[PDB]
Amino acid sequence: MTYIVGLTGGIGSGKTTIANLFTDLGVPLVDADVVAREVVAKDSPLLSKIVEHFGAQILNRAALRERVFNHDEDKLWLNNLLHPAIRERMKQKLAEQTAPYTLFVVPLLIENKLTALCDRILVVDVSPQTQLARSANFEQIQRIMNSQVSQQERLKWADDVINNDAELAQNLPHLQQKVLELHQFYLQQAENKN
Ligand SMILES: Nc1ncnc2c1ncn2[C@@H]1O[C@H](COP(=O)(O)OP(=O)(O)OP(=O)(O)O)[C@@H](O)[C@H]1O
Ligand SMILES: [Hg+2]
Repeated sequence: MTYIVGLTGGIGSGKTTIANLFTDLGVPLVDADVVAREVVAKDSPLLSKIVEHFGAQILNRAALRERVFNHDEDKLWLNNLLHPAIRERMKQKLAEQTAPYTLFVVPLLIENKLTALCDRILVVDVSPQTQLARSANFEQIQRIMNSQVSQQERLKWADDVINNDAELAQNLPHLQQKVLELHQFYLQQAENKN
């Protein structure tokens, strides 16, 4: 198996930014939001079950998200259908990779208990004030942050941490360096598996 690095981080923390520096090195990426997308694509068996349950009225993703919001009840139904499907499709894509290591980007890696799927956890860390600043509404982001794990909790889960609080203009070169150092370390971790 590819060595698998789960990348996560709270809303607005810079997961995409960091994932991009790894894909710049030619490292493959399995992205949870992309997979979640594939799973309900136009002609897909999941989609057609969603449509039977909700109506053609919905894929209009905004319409479906809208519907979920009603109460935990339809959300439960959808999660019972999609979460296991997304998980399996993730496993598939990861097992298909033949690079020495793969970056597995998952916004809810901890919260949805997908930590068993990766070898090691990379967190992009920033303060809550940074999350709010970068994500800019203030009200809406805060509720998202309330439903995600705390900074401390995310950090206790992390094997590696890259800090993204400083602005890119000044800190990008140090961010790049830290990614090159992790890159070299992950290749070594992949070799050690053999
Ligand atoms: N260190 C940086 N300095 C200034 N802006 C940054 C920095 N890092 C990322 N950003 C910007 O902050 C925003 C959030 O970054 P990014 O998309 O990488 O985070 P994310 O964790 O993937 O976001 P989300 O989960 O909320 O979609 C983007 O607008 C991005 O361009
Ligand atoms: Hg992991």
